[PDB]
Amino acid sequence: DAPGRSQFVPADQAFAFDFQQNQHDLNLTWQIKDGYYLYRKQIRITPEHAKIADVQLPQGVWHEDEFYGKSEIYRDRLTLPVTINQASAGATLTVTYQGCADAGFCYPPETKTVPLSEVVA
Repeated sequence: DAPGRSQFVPADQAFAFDFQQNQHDLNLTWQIKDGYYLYRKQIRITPEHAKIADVQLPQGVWHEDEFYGKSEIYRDRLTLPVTINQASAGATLTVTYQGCADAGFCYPPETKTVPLSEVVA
């Protein structure tokens, strides 16, 4: 197998997404496999039946690829705190993101639906 031929693993293996909620405090986490990266600009977070504080994405590193030229990317891990000011019962957070492999391909954008536990304002 010529170099980087086994790099097309399932997207959830390249970018292992998980979340943890404690009342108003939500943590979103991506474990990012070595040799893979997330585009900062492709992250979208959208509440449904919940009110959240503005989300500030953290500072990543710059990288060059043939897809977009120069853009800001994340490697290793992405930790993103979200503050839930209110959430109705059955509220959700839609989290969309896109990552690529250094071996020379990009995955399609991915969407995860986070079930939010109710939070009274």
